Amino acid sequence: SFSMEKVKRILDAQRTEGPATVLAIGTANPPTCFYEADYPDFYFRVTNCEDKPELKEKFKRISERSAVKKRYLHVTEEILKENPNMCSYRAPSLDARHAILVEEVPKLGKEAALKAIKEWGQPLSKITHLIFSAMSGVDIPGADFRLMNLLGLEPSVNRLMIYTQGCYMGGAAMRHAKDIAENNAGARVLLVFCDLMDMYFHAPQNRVDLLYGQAVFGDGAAALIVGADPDDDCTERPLFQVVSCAERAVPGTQDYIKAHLKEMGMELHLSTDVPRMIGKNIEKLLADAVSPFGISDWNSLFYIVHPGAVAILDQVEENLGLGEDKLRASRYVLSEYGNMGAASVFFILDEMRNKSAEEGKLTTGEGLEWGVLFSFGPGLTVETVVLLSVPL
Amino acid sequence: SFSMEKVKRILDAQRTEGPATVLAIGTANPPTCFYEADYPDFYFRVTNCEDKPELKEKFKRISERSAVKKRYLHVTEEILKENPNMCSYRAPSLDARHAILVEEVPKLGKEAALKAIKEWGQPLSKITHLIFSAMSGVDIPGADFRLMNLLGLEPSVNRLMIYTQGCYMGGAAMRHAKDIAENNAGARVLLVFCDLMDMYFHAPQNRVDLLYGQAVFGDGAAALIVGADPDDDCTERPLFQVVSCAERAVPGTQDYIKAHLKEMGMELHLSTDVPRMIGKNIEKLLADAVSPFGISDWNSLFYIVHPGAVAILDQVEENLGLGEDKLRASRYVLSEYGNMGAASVFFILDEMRNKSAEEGKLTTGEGLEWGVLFSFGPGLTVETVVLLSVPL
Repeated sequence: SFSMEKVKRILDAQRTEGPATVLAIGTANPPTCFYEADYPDFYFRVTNCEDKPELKEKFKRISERSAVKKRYLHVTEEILKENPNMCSYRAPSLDARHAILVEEVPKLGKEAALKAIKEWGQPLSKITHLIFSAMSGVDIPGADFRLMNLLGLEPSVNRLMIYTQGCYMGGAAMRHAKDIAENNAGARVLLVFCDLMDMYFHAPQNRVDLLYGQAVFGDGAAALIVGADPDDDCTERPLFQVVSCAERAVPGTQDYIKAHLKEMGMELHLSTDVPRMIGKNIEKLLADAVSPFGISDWNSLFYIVHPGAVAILDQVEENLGLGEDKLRASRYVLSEYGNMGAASVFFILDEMRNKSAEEGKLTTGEGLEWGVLFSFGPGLTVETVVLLSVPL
Repeated sequence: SFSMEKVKRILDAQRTEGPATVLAIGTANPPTCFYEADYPDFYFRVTNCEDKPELKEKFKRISERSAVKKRYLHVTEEILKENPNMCSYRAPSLDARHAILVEEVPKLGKEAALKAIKEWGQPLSKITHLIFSAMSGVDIPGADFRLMNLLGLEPSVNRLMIYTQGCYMGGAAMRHAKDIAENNAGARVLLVFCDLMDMYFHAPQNRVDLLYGQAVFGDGAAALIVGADPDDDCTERPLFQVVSCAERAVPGTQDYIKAHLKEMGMELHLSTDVPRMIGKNIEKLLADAVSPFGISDWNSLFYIVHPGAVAILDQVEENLGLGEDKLRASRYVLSEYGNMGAASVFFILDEMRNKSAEEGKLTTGEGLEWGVLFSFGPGLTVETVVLLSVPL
């Protein structure tokens, strides 16, 4: 109990007062922009499948119904010519794909992170934690380690590296950031998502889910700084406050989304019933999250909804009975960027703060006080994050 | 500020008082035991390399100097005959290896977890968090998801899944568990490590690091329940208390440990200078960790030292000037199990509590009050965890 007195001193010192907050957001994308109208022509030519015109028409109809206008993609024609096995279905190409990703993932992560750090305005040495979430590029040491050296973070930065899990990771990694920030006084967390879909590129198949992915998956990186108790003696300023995080595996849906890391790259299996399943469950998930704060009117909230597909946003809008403009920011990111995996919701969060400032709203949350962020991934995992806006 | 009052109620409710504690530990291993004396004969026969007798003698000398007596290995002769490409160097075999691991990783994890849950003595429904750390078996959904269904945890369990990072993950995942447990009143974390080395099995090469791995890497799973503020109204009882966690990337050593996930499996590069590098840095790392508690005599601590190799334990013993019996528990696990990756330190922790009870020591830490746990991995990453024992 002499020792437990010493421990209690340490615990006392580390206490925080307020909730974890997002202090900054920065994003980045691969250079090459692919417009949806032209992608079918590009895709079927570069895979030498122009002799399958019926399949191409089936792909165009999916692309045209996608509500994606354009995407930034790491995979280019030059990369496909340098690595032809990426275009031959099931041919061994994992080594080529990883070679391409192992340097590019941390690199695009740095671009996003630098923008975040710039907004934040504090020295690199104040970053105590780094969380790196990446769909692809599995390597040892990981992208977190590479990013730490690219940025010049302290060698003592506490790191967490999470590979190859899926689109629920936005909400899930935010939960981990929240716990770090709130349990450690002074902690400032750099949270980075970098999702390059190169491993999911394959020659076109007669599979609705593969074609959808080929039409909708986009690339992007987002970085956030998360911390509790913003310091007034510096230019630190909260954008949103993280009130609560919840996660749920929807029973009976294990097989809805599966992806296997194989010699041919990533082998995907994705049910077309995912948007309906989400629509069936969304209201109960929302109610459990915001009922503790007395909220029962769904239209009084601002929304960040992971844009997995346009059907998903429609199902959320419909089953919550939202007004027609409620999901604007979510649809905007789907339109301008496509589905960029876990990074997507933070592109939306970024977009929302900017649109709000631009329109003269009184809060970063479209003028509203309370809001909710939703992430959806395998299998099926749903993240529900309650947010507070900040006044403007 | 109406809303911030509601938030402060939530924050007030979630506060904990004491440090995160390990409430239980359970371990498990693959069925087949391989004795070190016989492994060279097994290894070179089953890979059809008996026509390389000089290389075999070089391997035997490494095995004989390893201080490993036996290991439990998932890779068996039957598996190698069913998947011959595992025996042909650089031949494509990733798909075969993953098939073998995707079910086995969560399965061995369950065996360890069940033992942990049994010791703990509380219902499955009290587990609020699951952290799963696995060297191999990358799959979507992951082993955390599989384990949740195998065990029957609540669908709302908060999950974290960390693949393919290396032996620092023991200390690192403990840090994440500590933050969860201390920031969330009532949280009870199930922390599972399952490390199957199947991806590192290859035909013998004239490479000192590959041969070492082939001689020393073993398989195992360890599960812990971690929580703050043990409840007296139930049979919950702390074994150790987690005082502090620290992490450091040793400058100038990025290339010391590299491993690439490839079509042939895991491609390893490991410097023989790792044990010397650890020995050079260990004292400064220890001093920074326990100086805040006024500790300067290294022999007054109990030790859990990740047994990467016998040279590592020797370098730690020597550069801290430890008495000859200080690292007994660490050497014991290296001897009886080999290097089981991230799970290893918790086998040692388990072993230490048992030996202490058996010998009638007054604490779970060999009768001593303060202790330190060390993890070492890529590149180079060192974890330093300060522990408190519990009286017996």
